[PDB]
Amino acid sequence: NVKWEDVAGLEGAKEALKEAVILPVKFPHLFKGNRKPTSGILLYGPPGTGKSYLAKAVATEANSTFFSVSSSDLVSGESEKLVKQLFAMARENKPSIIFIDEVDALTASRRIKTELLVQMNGVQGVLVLGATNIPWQLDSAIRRRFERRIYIPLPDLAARTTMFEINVGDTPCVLTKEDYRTLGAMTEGYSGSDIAVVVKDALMQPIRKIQSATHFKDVLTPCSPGDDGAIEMSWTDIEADELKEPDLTIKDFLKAIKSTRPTVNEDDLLKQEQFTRDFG
Amino acid sequence: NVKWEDVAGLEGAKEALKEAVILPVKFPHLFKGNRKPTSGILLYGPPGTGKSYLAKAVATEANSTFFSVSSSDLVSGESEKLVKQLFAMARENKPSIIFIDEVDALTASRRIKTELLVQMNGVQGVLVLGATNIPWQLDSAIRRRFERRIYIPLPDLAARTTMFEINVGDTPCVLTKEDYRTLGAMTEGYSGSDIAVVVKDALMQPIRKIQSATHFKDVLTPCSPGDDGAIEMSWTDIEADELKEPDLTIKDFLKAIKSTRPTVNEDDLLKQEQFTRDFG
Repeated sequence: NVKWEDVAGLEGAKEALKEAVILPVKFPHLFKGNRKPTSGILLYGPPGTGKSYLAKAVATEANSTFFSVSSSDLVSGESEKLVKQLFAMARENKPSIIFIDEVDALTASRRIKTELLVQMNGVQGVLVLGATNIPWQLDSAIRRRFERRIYIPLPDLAARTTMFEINVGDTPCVLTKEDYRTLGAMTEGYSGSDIAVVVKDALMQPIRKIQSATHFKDVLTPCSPGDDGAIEMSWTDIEADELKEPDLTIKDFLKAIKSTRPTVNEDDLLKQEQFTRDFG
Repeated sequence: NVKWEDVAGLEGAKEALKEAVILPVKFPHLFKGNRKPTSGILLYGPPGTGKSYLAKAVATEANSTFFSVSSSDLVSGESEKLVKQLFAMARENKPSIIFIDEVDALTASRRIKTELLVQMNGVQGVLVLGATNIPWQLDSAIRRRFERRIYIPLPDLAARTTMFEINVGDTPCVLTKEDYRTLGAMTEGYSGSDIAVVVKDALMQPIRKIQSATHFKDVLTPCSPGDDGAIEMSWTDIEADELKEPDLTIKDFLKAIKSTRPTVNEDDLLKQEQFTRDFG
């Protein structure tokens, strides 16, 4: 989905991972003696910043193998062994990152928490990135297991532009280069993923219009009851190859943006600012 | 444990894997169109030939990630998910081999068998090597899932020599270069691993002698009741630093070989010769 080449956005973070994650793996011989590399990296920050993609992104650049697992899908009879296998394989596989998403949800589970903490116990070769959107509620112990904390904030007033370019890839449209910028500008305060939902919505407009319509203009494409060829009929009547879906446009996206007020609570985001000052 | 560099032994097999496993991964662009690479490789042959090491060996050379799992340890509440995760990770990780040891033991298990067959279902990127010491008892279906069969026979009248060199590495001794050859020669018909057991035994001799002894000669090291300094006493009396363990020697190994008659049944091995003629 995302390539290191375009992950830049995050200010003082793309960098950190380069140094924190890549630099060691990119020739670790510089880490002999009292120069111990980094054991664990916690990624924490406002929800919907792709932390997951970011992790896979850095890992790929780092040319290490990638093993993710969500705490959610792990806490929710014998999953204690999954964690064993997981580290196991990461262990038995060159340089490897283990991405543990939603570490905060570690605290039918204390077994897992323990298991992990054990598997993390001791551990070069295998990095462990942990993700958390609620870093305070991470267990005192667990938090201790992650040395280098790295903050990953909401998308850059320009990073969004690309993302609009993303969740439309295949999907045909008519957006110009600028238009994405605009759409990026119009989403000040929006979550990198808040985006993707609006774009889902945006995409559905063309067909969504074909449905609720009364008249269709000729060239057939929907239209108003007053127009040059406005024939009162339905899409049901339109030929299998006589239907020209209306084009996608900023309009559509802007309508979406309009009706998709972003999730990130300014007061919430401030609270994460406290963790940075406590464990940054 | 084993490096591709020395795996040669197997006649017309080191080769096959190079071509069967490595050649595709070593630039797969040569496999466009009706040129489909190999889906699954069954390794079958007389027990104790390191098939497991061989698999890891080829995979390493192939520069793919390696994921093993034993059917034994998988058939013996919710392990159905392990297989999912396993392929899952192999899937999400570049070129990768999945090694399924003891496929024969696939036929509380039919769930697994199915699961696997499903996961194998369809599948470039991910090879699957399967190992079996009893290839006939592999399920008709399962066997169908492995296209290229590769036979891996008992060790070469000279391959053994190295292995004797192996299971002694750290362990100090006095074996010359020749002596290993000898030990290799003296194990005609021995299993690559039948070796390792004898060597366990061989290794224990030095201390094993220190124990059962009556007199110790000076320099202290054990000896006969008639000798130049044969003092009637025990190892219990010997000083913490006044004990010279007797040296390891061919003698010891040859005693072992003597008392460690190999497991591979000539008649059994013939039976595997039938599978080669039926599905080779």
